[PDB]
Parts: sequence; C-alpha cells; structure tokens
Amino acid sequence: TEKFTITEHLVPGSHIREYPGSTVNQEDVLKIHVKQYTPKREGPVPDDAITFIATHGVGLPKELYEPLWDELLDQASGFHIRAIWMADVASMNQSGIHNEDKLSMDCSWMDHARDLLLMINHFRDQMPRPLVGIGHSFGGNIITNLAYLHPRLFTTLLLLDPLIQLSPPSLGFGTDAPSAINYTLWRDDVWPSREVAIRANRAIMQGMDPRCLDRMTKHFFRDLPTPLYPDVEAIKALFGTTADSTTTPVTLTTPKYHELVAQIRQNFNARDPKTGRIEVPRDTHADMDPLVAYIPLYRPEPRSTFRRLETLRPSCLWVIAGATFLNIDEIREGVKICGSGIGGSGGVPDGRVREVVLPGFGHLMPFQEVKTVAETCIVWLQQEMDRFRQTERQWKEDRDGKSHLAVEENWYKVLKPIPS
Amino acid sequence: TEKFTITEHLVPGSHIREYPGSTVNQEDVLKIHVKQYTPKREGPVPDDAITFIATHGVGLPKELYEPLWDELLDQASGFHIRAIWMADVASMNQSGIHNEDKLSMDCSWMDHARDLLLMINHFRDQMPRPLVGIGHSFGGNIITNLAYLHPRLFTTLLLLDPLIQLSPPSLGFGTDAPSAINYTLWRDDVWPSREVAIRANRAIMQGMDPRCLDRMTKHFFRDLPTPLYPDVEAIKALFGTTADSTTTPVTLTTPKYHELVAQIRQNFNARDPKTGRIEVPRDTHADMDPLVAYIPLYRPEPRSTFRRLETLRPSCLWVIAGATFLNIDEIREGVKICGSGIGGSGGVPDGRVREVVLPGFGHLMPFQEVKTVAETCIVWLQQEMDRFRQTERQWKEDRDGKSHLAVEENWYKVLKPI
Repeated sequence: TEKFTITEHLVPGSHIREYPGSTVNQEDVLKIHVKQYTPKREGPVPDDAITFIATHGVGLPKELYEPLWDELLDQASGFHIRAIWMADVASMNQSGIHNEDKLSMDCSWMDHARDLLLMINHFRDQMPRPLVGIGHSFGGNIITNLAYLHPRLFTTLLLLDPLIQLSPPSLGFGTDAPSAINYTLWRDDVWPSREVAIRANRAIMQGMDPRCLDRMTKHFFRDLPTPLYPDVEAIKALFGTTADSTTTPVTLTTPKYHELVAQIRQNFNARDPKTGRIEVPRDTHADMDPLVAYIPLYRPEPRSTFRRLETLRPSCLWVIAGATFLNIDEIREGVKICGSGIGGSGGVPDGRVREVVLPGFGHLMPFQEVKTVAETCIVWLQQEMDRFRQTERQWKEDRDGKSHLAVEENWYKVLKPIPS
Repeated sequence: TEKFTITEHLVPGSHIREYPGSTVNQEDVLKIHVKQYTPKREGPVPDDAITFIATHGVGLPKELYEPLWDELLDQASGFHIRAIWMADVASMNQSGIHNEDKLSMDCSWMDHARDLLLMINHFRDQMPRPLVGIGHSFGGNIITNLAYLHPRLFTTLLLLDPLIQLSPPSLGFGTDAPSAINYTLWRDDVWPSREVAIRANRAIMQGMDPRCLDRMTKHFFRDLPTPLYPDVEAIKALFGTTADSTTTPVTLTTPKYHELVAQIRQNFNARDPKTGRIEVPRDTHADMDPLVAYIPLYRPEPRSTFRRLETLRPSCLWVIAGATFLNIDEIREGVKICGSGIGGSGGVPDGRVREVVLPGFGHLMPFQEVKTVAETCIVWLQQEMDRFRQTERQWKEDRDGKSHLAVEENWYKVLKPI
C-alpha cells in the first residue's frame, strides 16, 4: 500500500455451506470481499513471480496485513511478487457487511477453503504457477484444508500461529481458566463513539505497529445503524449522548456472535438422556469426534486437520509465537508428522517442513513484529524458490522429446500383450 | 431422449491439474462437455426435485447413459427429477475432442471431482438441494472424492461398480493374467471404415441395449483426421484402400492412450539403482503408497479413496456387478466401513449404507441391464427422499423463531463470564 496498487473485488463463494444454519436460506449466494495487491513496477513481471493467497484470523480485517505485505515486498530476496490476494471470510469484516442480510448463527472453516478455490479459478488468468499460501490463526487451518482440496495447487505454505491441534480450547469448564472465547460471548459490542470503542479494545491493540493501529480504528468498528443495532437514537439515549451532534455510536464491524460461532460450535445435544452416554447426533454433528463431545462446545477443524497432516503435499513453514495460547507441544508433534505419509511433501526428514518458534512473540505478531515475521518468511521463500526453479527445469528437461498423443516405449516393455 | 430436453454446455475445468504432464502447459484451461437432461413437464417442478450429478467409466461416452436416465424418470416413485447433469471427463469422449491440442500423457481422477465442483457452482441457480451423485466405474471413485471435497453437497450417492479397493489391478506381471489394461495398450485403434470398426468391436457391444448400440457406433469412433492420425491418405495407404475415395478411416474417439493413463499410471523410477530398495520419488509420486510401488505401474485413487471411506458423509448405495472383474471382497469390506467414522453418515449400523450385489451382471450393467440397475436405484432414492423430507422438516421446526443475528440463551449458561 506503500508499495502496491490495490484492486477490490466482490466474488461469489461456494454453493451449499457446510452447516445449514450458517445462512438464512441454504441456497444463499455469499460474496467474499477481496483485495488484490499488485507491486508498483517499472519493468515486466518475472516468469516465476509468486501469487500469494492469504487468510486472516477470526475478526481481523484483511487490511491489518498490509504492513506485512509492504515488508515482504521491501525485504524480498530470491523471489518476486506477482500479487497478494486476501479475502475477508464471508461472515466477517467487509464480506460480513455485504452478506449481513444472509448470515446466520453457524460457521464452518471449510467453507472459506472452497470460497478460495472458486476465487482462484475465477482469477486464474492472473494466477499462473507458482502459488503460495499464507494463513494466520484459523486462516492457517483454512489454507492447509485448501491444500487438502488441491494438493499440487501451492508450491509452499507459510503458517503463522495456525489453529491446528488435537485438544479443545480452554472454555472455563470445571477448574479451567476462561479463554478469549469466554470473553467473546460476554464482551461489550457497542459504544457512544469510536474514541470510546478504541479504549474499550486496548487489549487487542497493545504493541501493534502504528500502521496496524490506524487500520484497526478504521476497520474494526462500524457506525450505527447495523442489523444488530438498527436504532442510532435508542443507543444515543442509552449512553445519554442525544444532545451531542459530533459523536456517532459504533459497534464491532464483525459482530461478536460471528467471531464466537467461528471460534467454537454448540454441542448442546451429545448425551442420551437415559444412559447419559455420548451418542454423536449424525444429522448435526457427524464431524464431531466422540472423545471431545464430553463438553457442550467443540471445534472440529483443528483436530481433523492435525490428523491429515501426514498427507500435506506442499512444503510447509510453521511460524509459532512463543507466547501463544495454542497448544504449542501438540503443534510441534504436528510439525514432526507434517508431509511424512502418503500424498505428503516428505516432511522434516526431506527438509520440506520447518518450525520457527519466535520467543516472546504473541498470536498478533503479524501486526506487532511486522519486520521479523516478514524476515522469517523471506528466508524460507528464497530456499523454496531456488528448489522450484531447479525442479521446474528438471521437469522441462525430462519431458523435452516426449509425445503428448501416445505413451513412451517403456510401456510396451512392462505391460505384456494378451496371449493371442 | 424424447422424455428429456437436452441442453449442451462447455465449461472451464479446475485451474492447475493434479499431474503436471496431464496437459501441454500447466496453466491450460481444459473444458468439460456437459449434457443437462430436463424432464419434459406440463406443470411446475416439485420443491424437493433432485439434481443428479453423474460420472461415466473410462472411455464410455456420456450419451451411453441416456437409456438409464429414461428408465430412472419412467420408473420414478417417491422422488422427482429436476435434471440430470453428466460431463465427459476432460481427456475423453467429446471433452477430449474440444481439449485435443491441450491434453498430454497423464491423468488424475481427482481433477474431474474439482471440475464437477466448479460446474456445480457455475450452474448453482439450477441446482438447489437436494443433489445426488451417480458414478459408474472410475466415476464411482470420482463422485466419492467430490463428496470428500464437499461433505454436505450430496444427500446420497449411487455407486455403480465403483473402482474403490486396496489391491492393484492384474497387469500380467509374474504369473498374473494380462487384463483389460494390457488389452488397452496393445489394441487396434484405427480401421479403414466405421463399418469395419463396428464389426471389430462386437465384443464390447455384446448384450448392450439396442438404444446403447446406436450411441456406441456414433460416439465410440471418430473420422480421421485427428491429432493422433492427422493424415487420412497415409492410413488409406497402410490399409491399401487408396482407390476407394469415398470411405473415411475411423479411430477411437477416446485415444486408447487416454483410456490407458486413466486406468493405470507409470511408476518407472521407484527403485534406488544401488540398494534395489523402493524409495518413493516425492516430486512425481508423493501420492504412491510404498507398499504398491513394487511394480512399475500403480493407481493411487482406489486405495486412497478406500482408506477415507469411514469419513464419507452422504448415505451411499453400492450396486456391485456379481460377475465384476473388480476385487469384490475388498469392495464389500469398503461397504462395511463406509461412513462408520468421524465425518461419516453413520454407515451400515445406522442404515445409511447398503450393498446390492446383482448376480451374473457385468461392469457394463448400466448399458446391458438398464431396467434392473434403474429399479435398484429407485428403491434407495425413495427411502432417502422420505428421510430427506422428514429431516428437512425437523430442521425448519428446530430453527423456527431463532435469531440470525445473536446466539440463543443456552450459550450464556454453558460459557462462563469474566
């Protein structure tokens, strides 16, 4: 944005949502709001320039990642950027505004993977190989599932504190501490002014890069009226600001309820009332592991995604915040298994998977430590792009003389004729 | 079809193919040739009418399934048909002709699943719920992988002799008999006339419904020139027919090579030349199980698909030919595990998966036993659509009066404050 032309797009998402309650009508057409970042460039675009497909964390507007994009371009070494594409998940940020009359109270992370697959097919003429995935937080989970949908699509993945683990989050059950999820349900979500809203959200903004602070104050809050708060005057009356012409009340651009149903899903019907035994109800919770159904809330995708990691085809960089809320020990087992099985890159033994744990960094490192996050990504991208150039050349060499119309001679040596 | 209006479409498939050697250039846009079959109807379309998404077997033109479509409509009981959609896989049949300057010598079955997902999003306005998948042979494998891509997309699947099993096919290695796959590589693929081609292919057409015979003689053969045989006069010279100016040589519409690289994939580089040990080369064969790499040919999709069956979300009908050449015993283990695990329908224990083995039927039963294949499908569709109507109603009931904007009160009971 220092360094990029910005093009905005609104494209239809995937037909039929994973959970029927995620929209008002099951055939609703959700749109995703996309920003395409094209470097300001003198010369033509180099042949191996990367298309980046990026995904954000829950409630975090795509615009927050712009300083990270500027840093990737400014520090780029051994690769070029064709463009960076980041969409807002359909239920959040600017997508949520466009879809506000069609959204309802459910959310599957898997839908954004299908929404991105459609988007890539829509913009294919601007997205030749190589493509690289970047995913922050639940976006790390989504971009991994997009690689499961299309294994050879991405040359590599950059995961920034990805939500991929076996253990349910802490939810204040029994002796457990409440987590950010408890905070999400109960938090204030409307304020007499944007100034007051900023101060009420100081925890999330602490240590943010100033460039990220400006984007937060613009994108994280929305002036009334909204569907959730359709009556400006009733809210000015509640706060006693009816006389003050110079202040407009604001609410969360992403309603707390849309953050909540993305962070966690109801499991309100898991127990047979007569035996008290867990019986997974397949009509609504077929995706739920019975082992996690002991509490009335669950999140299926971290655990299903973890269990398929051995199949992950792209090479994968795992950037972990040392001061994260994720189950870091489970994540490091995920790194060890990543790409080691059938369909896999070859994983850690083949140098196709790397972990970088950044001590003292938090979950919001892409907004708090923009330069170090960028630098960690560049070192990996340069290694992967050296390998890409070499393997692309070896491929072209091995194919040079070969027919497009008939099989090579070795087939006639290995597959014998039927006895005449 | 007389019972259906036919609309033809040509739509772009999935960007970036699973195997780089599938096309001339990795960013090539392959198109799929689709037929949309809409019942001839006086009245409006009933509300729960089914969109069928159907996939064919290797080298079998989509038009061969038209008698089965007529039979499904004619025998329909307890369901309506909104439309049946069948596309030709990009490398075959009419799709292959449209794509002939872009195709190359490789094929992943997974790409047609992604091509179908795009097609469904393209035609979404004509495809409200419910959708049902029908897949014959490798099409049974593809439609299952489409259900893996989008678990809630299909209300049910009808698999007709699906290629879902653990074991490699027989390929004449060691003591094994050469199979249809050996036949595919070595078979005649050009004839001095269509009349001679038809006579030479009596074996494949034996027992076919007469409606299927006319479609076979039209769609199974193509007049030269084609890319593989671009020179009519060179082929008339090969057969010594140069004096007969009015007769045109024909070739297989689907080149035998496109059948072959869909039936089986080269594994020419699996063994370290020094240790003689299998080392899977991850740049080209990352999808290969080392346990099947002992022979220089493999097919990854039957085995990968089998291993994920416990996750299959839609209810599933498995129609098995009693005289099939598939590993029938492996298929019946697949049926038992189908939908039994996380993400699954609930499988056989919940009545969501059923096998029907049709004694003495072969792999080409959709063209040889049109009435019985249709009847087997109808009985299942009726049960599944009764369940759909009931579960759709219970869903609407449970949602009546609930907010689209804020969560229900129980959330404040289970999730404690700060």
